[PDB]
Amino acid sequence: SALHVIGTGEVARFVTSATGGVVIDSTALNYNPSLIYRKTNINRWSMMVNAASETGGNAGSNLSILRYDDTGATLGAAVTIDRASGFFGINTAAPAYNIHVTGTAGLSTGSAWTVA
Amino acid sequence: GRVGVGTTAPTSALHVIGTGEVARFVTSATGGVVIDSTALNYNPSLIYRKTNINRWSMMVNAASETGGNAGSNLSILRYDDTGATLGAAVTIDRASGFFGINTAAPAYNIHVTGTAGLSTGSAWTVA
Amino acid sequence: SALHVIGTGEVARFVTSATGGVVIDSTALNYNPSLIYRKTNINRWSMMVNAASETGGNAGSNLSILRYDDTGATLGAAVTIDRASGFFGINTAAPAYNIHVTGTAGLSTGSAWTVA
Repeated sequence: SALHVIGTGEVARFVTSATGGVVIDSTALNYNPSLIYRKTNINRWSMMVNAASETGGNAGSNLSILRYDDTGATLGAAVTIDRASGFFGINTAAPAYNIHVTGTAGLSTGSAWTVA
Repeated sequence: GRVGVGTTAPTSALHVIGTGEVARFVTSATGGVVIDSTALNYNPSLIYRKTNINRWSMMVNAASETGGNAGSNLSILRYDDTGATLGAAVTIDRASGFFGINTAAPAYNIHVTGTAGLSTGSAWTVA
Repeated sequence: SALHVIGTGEVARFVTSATGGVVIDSTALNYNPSLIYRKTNINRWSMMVNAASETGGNAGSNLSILRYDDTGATLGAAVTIDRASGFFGINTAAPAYNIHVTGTAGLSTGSAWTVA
């Protein structure tokens, strides 16, 4: 690639004296900046800002964590956080509550939330 | 100075431009990339931008390290259309591991400020 | 450290002209690619693909957010996302529900999930 670093353990270190470290940017709103984790150069997970249309009011460009199968093919977004609302979706592409889960929910201490 | 890779006009200490796989860091043991800071009050950050405007960041904050693993908590921040912070969508407390959603100071293993939706029912299953 | 960058501000910017960005890769299935956050070069947090073995059917290599103590020693996995199922664990390295929490749960608005 443009930059290819090889090492053992600590491959690269980016040191900030303020707020910074690694910026991942794209040249257009339709291109998704991504941090991609691979093993033996096969996709396993990524965290990226997706291409959901930026329609105003801070909508679009939501944060997604994608999982990939053993061959590197997408299995979908396990987490989607919407930028306009902050709503946190688990197995839910369109979260509609501050936490929104599609499927089952397990809690080791009881069946209810504590009113905080 | 500044080092550009693919740009003759770099704007940070290192500035790399590519198409698709811009940079690949390969480790021959468990490991990878480190984001570090020169002092405890400086915040190592992973920042995502589009067209060089902030959108999201995952960073270690400057909550003070007062002992017993206090301070330096993780936060996932969202940013508005102009690139200004909208706040921490997620805050994870380092000392306790408590996971806050829209909650700056989580006090439960999961702590949500706002609403909660579950497709299958209104109760958690006791695990 | 093969590459060591220090800056005021952003430190390092990686710009993609298509969907893509930064790849953290390993040379073997048992070498875990990691993004490690340090202060003064002491571990504080990481996001990494974990050591669960890839035994087939997308098992193993789950995504973890780890928290470290003030000396840099591992304190725990705050979050683990299962690759084969997408299940989201909080304080649970082997989640068995779409959201699985070990410990307590607090909700500011009430005791129940809304049925979505």
